[PDB]
Amino acid sequence: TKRTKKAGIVGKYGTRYGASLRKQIKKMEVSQHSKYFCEFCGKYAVKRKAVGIWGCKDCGKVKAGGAYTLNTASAVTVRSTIRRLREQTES
Amino acid sequence: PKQIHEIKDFLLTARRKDARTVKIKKNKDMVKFKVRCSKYLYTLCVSDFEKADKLKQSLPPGLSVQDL
Amino acid sequence: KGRHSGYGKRKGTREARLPTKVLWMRRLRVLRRLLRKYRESKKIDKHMYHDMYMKVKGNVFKNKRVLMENIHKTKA
Amino acid sequence: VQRLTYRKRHSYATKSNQHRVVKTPGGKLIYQTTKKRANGPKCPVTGKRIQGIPHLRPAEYKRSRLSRNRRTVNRAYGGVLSGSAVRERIIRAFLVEEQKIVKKVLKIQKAKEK
Amino acid sequence: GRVIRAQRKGAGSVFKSHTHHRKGPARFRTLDFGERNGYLKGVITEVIHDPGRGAPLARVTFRHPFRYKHQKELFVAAEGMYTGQFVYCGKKATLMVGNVLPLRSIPEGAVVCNVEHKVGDRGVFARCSGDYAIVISHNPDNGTTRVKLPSGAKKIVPSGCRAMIGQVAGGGRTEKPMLKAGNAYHKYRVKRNCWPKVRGVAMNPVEHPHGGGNHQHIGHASTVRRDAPPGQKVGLIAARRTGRLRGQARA
RNA sequence: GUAGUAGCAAAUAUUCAAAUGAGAACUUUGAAGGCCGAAGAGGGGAAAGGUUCCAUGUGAACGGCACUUGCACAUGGGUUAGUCGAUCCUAAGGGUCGGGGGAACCCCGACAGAUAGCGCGUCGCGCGUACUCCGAAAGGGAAUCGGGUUAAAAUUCCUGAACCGGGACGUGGCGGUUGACGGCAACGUUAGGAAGUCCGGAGACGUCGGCGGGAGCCUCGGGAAGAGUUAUCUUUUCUGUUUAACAGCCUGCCCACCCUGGAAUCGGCUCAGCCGGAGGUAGGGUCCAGCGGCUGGAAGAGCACCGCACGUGGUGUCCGGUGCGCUCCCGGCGGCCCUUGAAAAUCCGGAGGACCGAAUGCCGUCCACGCCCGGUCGUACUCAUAACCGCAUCAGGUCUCCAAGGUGAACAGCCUCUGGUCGAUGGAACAAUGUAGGCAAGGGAAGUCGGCAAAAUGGAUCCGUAACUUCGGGAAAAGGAUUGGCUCUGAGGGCUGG
RNA sequence: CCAACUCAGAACUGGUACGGACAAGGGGAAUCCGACUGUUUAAUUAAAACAAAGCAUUGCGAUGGUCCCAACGGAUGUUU
Ligand SMILES: [K+]
Ligand SMILES: [K+]
Ligand SMILES: [K+]
Ligand SMILES: [K+]
Ligand SMILES: [K+]
Ligand SMILES: [K+]
Ligand SMILES: [K+]
Ligand SMILES: [K+]
Ligand SMILES: [K+]
Ligand SMILES: [K+]
Ligand SMILES: [K+]
Ligand SMILES: [K+]
Ligand SMILES: [K+]
Ligand SMILES: [K+]
Ligand SMILES: [K+]
Ligand SMILES: [K+]
Ligand SMILES: [K+]
Ligand SMILES: [Mg+2]
Ligand SMILES: [Mg+2]
Ligand SMILES: [Mg+2]
Ligand SMILES: [Mg+2]
Ligand SMILES: [Mg+2]
Ligand SMILES: [Mg+2]
Ligand SMILES: [Mg+2]
Ligand SMILES: [Mg+2]
Ligand SMILES: [Mg+2]
Ligand SMILES: [Mg+2]
Ligand SMILES: [Mg+2]
Ligand SMILES: [Mg+2]
Ligand SMILES: [Mg+2]
Ligand SMILES: [Mg+2]
Ligand SMILES: [Mg+2]
Ligand SMILES: [Mg+2]
Ligand SMILES: [Mg+2]
Ligand SMILES: [Mg+2]
Ligand SMILES: [Mg+2]
Ligand SMILES: [Mg+2]
Ligand SMILES: [Mg+2]
Ligand SMILES: [Mg+2]
Ligand SMILES: [Mg+2]
Ligand SMILES: [Mg+2]
Ligand SMILES: [Mg+2]
Ligand SMILES: [Mg+2]
Ligand SMILES: [Mg+2]
Ligand SMILES: [Mg+2]
Ligand SMILES: [Mg+2]
Ligand SMILES: [Mg+2]
Ligand SMILES: [Mg+2]
Ligand SMILES: [Mg+2]
Ligand SMILES: [Mg+2]
Ligand SMILES: [Mg+2]
Ligand SMILES: [Mg+2]
Ligand SMILES: [Mg+2]
Ligand SMILES: [Mg+2]
Ligand SMILES: [Mg+2]
Ligand SMILES: [Mg+2]
Ligand SMILES: [Mg+2]
Ligand SMILES: [Mg+2]
Ligand SMILES: [Mg+2]
Ligand SMILES: [Mg+2]
Ligand SMILES: [Mg+2]
Ligand SMILES: [Mg+2]
Ligand SMILES: [Mg+2]
Ligand SMILES: [Mg+2]
Ligand SMILES: [Mg+2]
Ligand SMILES: [Mg+2]
Ligand SMILES: [Mg+2]
Ligand SMILES: [Mg+2]
Ligand SMILES: [Mg+2]
Ligand SMILES: [Mg+2]
Ligand SMILES: [Mg+2]
Ligand SMILES: [Zn+2]
Repeated sequence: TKRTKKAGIVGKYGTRYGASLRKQIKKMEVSQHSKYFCEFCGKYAVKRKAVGIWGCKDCGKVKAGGAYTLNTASAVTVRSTIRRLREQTES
Repeated sequence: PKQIHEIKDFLLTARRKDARTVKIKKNKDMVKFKVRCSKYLYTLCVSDFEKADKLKQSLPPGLSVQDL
Repeated sequence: KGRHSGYGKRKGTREARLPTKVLWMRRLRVLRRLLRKYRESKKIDKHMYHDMYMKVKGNVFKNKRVLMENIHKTKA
Repeated sequence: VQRLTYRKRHSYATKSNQHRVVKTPGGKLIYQTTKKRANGPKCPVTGKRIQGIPHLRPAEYKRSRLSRNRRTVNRAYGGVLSGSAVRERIIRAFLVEEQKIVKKVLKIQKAKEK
Repeated sequence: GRVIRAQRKGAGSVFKSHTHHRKGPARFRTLDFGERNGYLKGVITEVIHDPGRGAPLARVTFRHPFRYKHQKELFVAAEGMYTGQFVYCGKKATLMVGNVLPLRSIPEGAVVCNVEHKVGDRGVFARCSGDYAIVISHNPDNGTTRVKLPSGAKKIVPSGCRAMIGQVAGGGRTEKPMLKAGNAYHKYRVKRNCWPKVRGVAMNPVEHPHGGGNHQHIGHASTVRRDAPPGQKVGLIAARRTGRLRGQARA
């Protein structure tokens, strides 16, 4: 059954800390505890070991990523920015 | 303590120069031949009583044989 | 024989006296054991074993008897 | 029931003060200190155990106390790398060396272009 | 009066950094001939957590240039680094995330981290999680480079200074609310003895300029001048302004 | 003077007989009645104490009554280690050279510097990053186990059986295709080259939760041995019924790994997960744990019981079951972190192959056996309602290990067994006032600053549960019903047999 | 063939007694203060006081900010 209408994973905090802080922390609470796709082996077996560290259970590849997500938004932009600069220099 | 499984092996260790003594322990179902060497006490178990008497008189002279 | 077991002789909760988890674990091990032996004896195939395996985990069958009856009914 | 006491002057339940209860031929219970669990050899990266070697305290591996066959594996990098890891290195060494030969030859054909 | 809390920190004692479980200083290789002229290949062996440091660290193994032995290094991990990756350091290293290049070889607009201030100092700028520096322009005549630091300040550095391509991994850490005094306790337990903080207005006059009074209140401007002596310099030090930063001020 | 006055009152409790003595409510023995009730008033240890330990004796004093008594006094006796510790290693840190400061006492502390030396040959070559220091009787760490023994000591003494670290050579074995052999493989076998240099691992690590395994304990039945009860009942109740280090062999948990093979009608699988063309299921293997099994040790011991003498002999020590049980250990998985949870000594393995023998006798050998050696200091006892601190034999304070049966959710409370103990100065009365514990007609907070105090409620099962709310709660809301004994009924399992 | 103890129901029965000792929430409608858990005047005050997460402001890019030091130097700093 549906055990909580909206609280979800932040139900472990009971009635403490205020709704906004529970709502705010829910995004990162879900993301840091979720499985992520491993580009190396192709499995959804990447989980956070510590803040910024993401290891694949299957192939054993350990990757440095975001604090609470494997890939941050700025990380994608940096890769494309660096790629564009490399092409011009390597032209 | 180590256990000797072959009567032939027991005789070889009984002739060692460090074999201080041999003791005969007669249980209700077998006879145990125990020879005291420098490092280990070697024990041989002989279930057949008659077969044990033959070994008893085949020990080298000069070795202290005792009956327990 | 069942003496001294009424409500006036109980101090702990039903869970404290016997955890629900213990009862659930007993049932699954009994039912999963029963399914394996039927598959080994070829009374059921792997396709039916898998279907029954997930229904046992889903709390469909409450004891050994009802599981056996369902298998017989399903095979007919 | 019989209750026990430490047989040494160590009075605190530290990891090195672990014990087992043994019943002696005299009919009494007594403690005997038990050594801590040891990991045994493990692979440098994956961390999986190296097969064929028992798990003992470091001093128990001393050559005088352990037979040679129990602390070795008959293979290159035996006791240090698993069989899979050794296989990976051998193939990598051969293939990488072959690729170097291809690179060397490939640049000779272009060098003469003039 | 007595020595205030701010003054007691300089003596060390119970205010020293908690560094028992730290893995060591994270820094580039020592500048040598290989990095000045060509490139040297390294391999990432593991990405580890350093207590008290948000950013993860990367252990890299290098082949020693002239000795028969391995050369171990500890780098601040860039976002995207992974174990088994090849890392190239030197003047001729390609422009890829994780490589360490001199600023002279890095084009304008690139994102870099752990930027050296002095050639060979092994990295001092943009080392915290999620932080980076942006190369602005090059000055071939002076042999210097302009970079934008995380604080938004522009700085001149010699073009020989090295920098790692990419941003520091672990970004977004501070967005998550702590929610609990205990979480703050664990955060600062591995940093130093700075938490919790008692407000000066809650103290007595003997131990803080803000102390005392039949009501809790500062009683004088909390903005103190730059040249105030230790023990008097509390509050907003040399504040150019105060109050909510609205408009262009918060730029 | 006060004054033979205040006062001796917490921790349930003593009684009878006899012995001893000048003298006994207080010493000792026996019997009875109670208590601690395994988070103990039991059995140890770390600090701290320092002879308080043991025997004998005792004029006084002291033990807030008394004493024949003793933690008092007097005399004498008592602490045995290659294996238990210290010792060794490093931690936070401490103490320092040089250098820099300083009138100097001193300050900083490897930071201003020709380090310490090490390795291999036989004095030479090679290497060489400024501490060979102190810092743990709970961190790391070479090796000892039963049985017995004293008035007082023991993993230290005795006997037996092992192990560790060194030293030296001998015999045999092993290798020479100079440096073994077997397996497709995982790997196996007891031996089975090697220097500088280089590399990895062990040592080595948080916390919580669920499962699984091992040991000890608890518990049930049968066999035999002794004991208790017996007017009646009781094939009954109680006590026990033992097996050390170490050595060999076997077993092969949970995982990991290997070979064959090639999977959708997807399957396998946990309590929970989860796993598979990056090769599942299946079939057959390898390895790892053990506080697992067998044998040796080892019945010759220990224990119980029955005799004979006043040391000595005999009999037995057997066969099963059970588990959300308890304590400890281990395995594997999962949860948690803006927290990721020591170091070094030491040990093992590996990469490389300089150099080296024999034409077969030398060389090599981490194999088996034999031979020799083992420093110094601590070790008694208390560990506390009397051996530590609190001026004391002070109801206070002081770290930790072992932990039975019944009731019950329960190391709750209450009762019991092992062990301990009746140690708190006694006797006679039963006024007031008091302290502690209770009860009370009718009324029900009128008492009082105030429901202070006390009373009422209380476990479990079923039913039912509002406002408000940050949607998580509120909630055990509120409200109501049930509960013993006895005799039954139903439901929920395991292992074998095609 | 061998099993352990959880649940449910029924009859009978006692002076309606039965969580029989032990054990073990009183409950409700509101106001003030502090969000909460935490901490505090050892030996008269445990609280509305302190702390707290959250929020905001200030200084500082190392030839630096803050601080210690008689001097030399040092803490923050294994930091950015
Ligand atoms: K092996
Ligand atoms: K002052
Ligand atoms: K603090
Ligand atoms: K504050
Ligand atoms: K003030
Ligand atoms: K002590
Ligand atoms: K010693
Ligand atoms: K130690
Ligand atoms: K440790
Ligand atoms: K002994
Ligand atoms: K042992
Ligand atoms: K002793
Ligand atoms: K006391
Ligand atoms: K009275
Ligand atoms: K009233
Ligand atoms: K609390
Ligand atoms: K500074
Ligand atoms: Mg996989
Ligand atoms: Mg329970
Ligand atoms: Mg549940
Ligand atoms: Mg604050
Ligand atoms: Mg104040
Ligand atoms: Mg002032
Ligand atoms: Mg009087
Ligand atoms: Mg009194
Ligand atoms: Mg009296
Ligand atoms: Mg009393
Ligand atoms: Mg008395
Ligand atoms: Mg009592
Ligand atoms: Mg009692
Ligand atoms: Mg306990
Ligand atoms: Mg007296
Ligand atoms: Mg005495
Ligand atoms: Mg004396
Ligand atoms: Mg020792
Ligand atoms: Mg230190
Ligand atoms: Mg000094
Ligand atoms: Mg000097
Ligand atoms: Mg130096
Ligand atoms: Mg030393
Ligand atoms: Mg030392
Ligand atoms: Mg120790
Ligand atoms: Mg003693
Ligand atoms: Mg290691
Ligand atoms: Mg929890
Ligand atoms: Mg268990
Ligand atoms: Mg298989
Ligand atoms: Mg035997
Ligand atoms: Mg006997
Ligand atoms: Mg425990
Ligand atoms: Mg080799
Ligand atoms: Mg002693
Ligand atoms: Mg005693
Ligand atoms: Mg004690
Ligand atoms: Mg004093
Ligand atoms: Mg019960
Ligand atoms: Mg109890
Ligand atoms: Mg009344
Ligand atoms: Mg009345
Ligand atoms: Mg009324
Ligand atoms: Mg009134
Ligand atoms: Mg009145
Ligand atoms: Mg009251
Ligand atoms: Mg309410
Ligand atoms: Mg109002
Ligand atoms: Mg509060
Ligand atoms: Mg306090
Ligand atoms: Mg007070
Ligand atoms: Mg108070
Ligand atoms: Mg607010
Ligand atoms: Mg100065
Ligand atoms: Zn992967």
